Amino acid sequence: TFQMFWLDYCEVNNTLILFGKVKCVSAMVQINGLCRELFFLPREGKTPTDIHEEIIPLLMDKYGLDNIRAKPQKMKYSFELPDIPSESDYLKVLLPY
Repeated sequence: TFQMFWLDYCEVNNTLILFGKVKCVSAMVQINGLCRELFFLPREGKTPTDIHEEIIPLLMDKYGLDNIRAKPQKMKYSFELPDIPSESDYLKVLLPY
């Protein structure tokens, strides 16, 4: 396995790059395939499957992606936004960068 000591980073063409030292000489690690984690909060009485039915195809059309990973998941929330309950099932959707 390739071992590096990352200190700093950069962003270009929507990708993340790690700079660091390799046993010691500097190096670069261009990282691809990273994904945004998206959490959809279902409406009262709806299910994460409903969101999967509705917006996953639409995300395929707008982003031109063949398949989008998304799954139901229970996630907690206790922040300043009042309209989101404390504990709910979210549809964690990974939208790749």
